[PDB]
Amino acid sequence: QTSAVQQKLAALEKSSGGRLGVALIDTADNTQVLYRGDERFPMCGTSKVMAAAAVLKQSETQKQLLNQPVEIKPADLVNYNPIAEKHVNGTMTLAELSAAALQYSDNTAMNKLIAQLGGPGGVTAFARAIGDETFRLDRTEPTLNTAIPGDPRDTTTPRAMAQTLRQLTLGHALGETQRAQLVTWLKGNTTGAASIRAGLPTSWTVGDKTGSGDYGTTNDIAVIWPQGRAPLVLVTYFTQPQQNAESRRDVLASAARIIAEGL
Repeated sequence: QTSAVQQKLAALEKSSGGRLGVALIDTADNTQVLYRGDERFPMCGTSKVMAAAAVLKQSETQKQLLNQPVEIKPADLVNYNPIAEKHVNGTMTLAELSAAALQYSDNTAMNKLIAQLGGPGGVTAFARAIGDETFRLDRTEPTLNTAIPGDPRDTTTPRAMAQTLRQLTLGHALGETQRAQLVTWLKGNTTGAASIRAGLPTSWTVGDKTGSGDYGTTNDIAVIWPQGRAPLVLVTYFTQPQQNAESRRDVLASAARIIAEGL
């Protein structure tokens, strides 16, 4: 059996040409709405939340860690480096790298976070340590966004990523300062205006991280504070059959619009 919410999401998927994954957690009474909730999707840059969070976790015992400068060499630059390119032969702190990765989708910044954790496996080990049994990071930037159909590398499920985002931002997977810092970074994101945020009431406060990759992969994960009610977590993953497909942020906005009904 399916609910009207799931039926609407299925109709959206049908019109879209692609494969849509949605997970909503309503923290008022811990209810969930899932659509392909246990299917794997390429995370693309939504994985940057796990990498930044892992570094935040490290800073709970190394309390000056976020202040540590990291060198940026010309050789470090990859395919999308809006902030890191300002610091070639210079430095960015781990805080600055986190902000750039999360708020500007900077891929060089993500590679520095991955390196700080000892490689993609270090990010995965953090995921396991906070109870995410589904997340896997296998590669660095930019290849972690290849989003090849059937490829299990650099994937997770909408249900798992929603649970993790809830634990990181509303729960206590992180220390108190670290949780607040992650929320601050997500709230100030610059890349999300056409995605989940575009489908929600404008009075609602939103923190999000988008994802983009090949096969027209278009993602967004958000923590949401609706008007006068307990917060929500929403994951919207979308990927398409054609390697060269264009982005479809409108599909994420439409999914958010459906999900917001009644909340």
